[PDB]
Amino acid sequence: EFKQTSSFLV
Amino acid sequence: SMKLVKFRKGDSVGLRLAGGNDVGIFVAGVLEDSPAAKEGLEEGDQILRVNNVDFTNIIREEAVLFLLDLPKGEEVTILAQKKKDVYRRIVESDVGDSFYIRTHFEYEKESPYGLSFNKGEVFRVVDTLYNGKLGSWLAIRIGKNHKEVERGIIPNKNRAEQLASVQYTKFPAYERVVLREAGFLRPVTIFGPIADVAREKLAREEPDIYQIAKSEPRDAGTDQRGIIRLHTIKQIIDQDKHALLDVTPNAVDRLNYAQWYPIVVFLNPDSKQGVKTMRMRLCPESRKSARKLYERSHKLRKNNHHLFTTTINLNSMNDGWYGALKEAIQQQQNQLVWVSE
Repeated sequence: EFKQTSSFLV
Repeated sequence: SMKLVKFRKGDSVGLRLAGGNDVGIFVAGVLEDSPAAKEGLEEGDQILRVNNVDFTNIIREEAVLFLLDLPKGEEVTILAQKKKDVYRRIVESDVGDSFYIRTHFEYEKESPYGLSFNKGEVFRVVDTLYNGKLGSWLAIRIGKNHKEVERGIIPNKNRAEQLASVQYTKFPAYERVVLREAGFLRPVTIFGPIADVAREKLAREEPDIYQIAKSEPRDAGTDQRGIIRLHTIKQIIDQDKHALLDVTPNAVDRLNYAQWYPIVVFLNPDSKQGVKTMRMRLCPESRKSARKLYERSHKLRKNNHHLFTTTINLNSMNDGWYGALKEAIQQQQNQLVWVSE
């Protein structure tokens, strides 16, 4: 549980 | 070895961000073909600086909004560095953001993975882009003994300041805090049905350490019972003595805001009868009703417990509370205090 995950494309 | 890249922005800069303020903002991925991909940038690179702005201690949400806010058609310069040794270990562990906040509003969890809170609770924020989107912060509750008791999602500051506006303090919804040692003698507020006896007692018996702060005149049409000025308090602090304050809960909050963080002791009553028994023993003259005094402290605990720094349970049969108050005060004095950053 609770992985960080990349931001959307900026 | 550093890289310094220079390119124009078109629609987006073309980067996915990982990490945060505790480790660095890292490039989690590059969109293909893009001018950023053209100029060398790749996965595993730490973004050190963008344009004129330092990215080495920026929270992830802030970095994302900054790159979003950059005008298209205009020139972007980026200092970066390949640090695969560290980006790889940003994947094994959650690690990204780390800083502390204080809540200045009540929130009820919108999900079982959420965290609820009252005013005055402190949190270590570990992720400013939960699930890679904006909306929530991942955070850890901090309470007794400064320990990490619970982990879960909360609103980001933007939604928080907005959720908090539906209560119209000088305080923001989330304030950045950090642990400091009081480099001065903290003012002391005492609540409960024995507070007035306690203030007089402390000042009378221990005048070398403690001093009562004088009340300003009474405002017309109130209750016939006055505020205290920051100047009156400051002048007592000015001579290594604890200022004893007979003030309202809001005055305590204004005092918290002006970074004077008073030691706030609630003397918790035994019962209605126990209050009378203590009254009879300590102030048999006083005309104050034991009934009202007991209801006042419960009403005050009901609505302002977040302002309490410590609590002492009153035992009517003895005056052990006094010795316990002396020690509680000195204890609180040597404590670390969560202070505005």
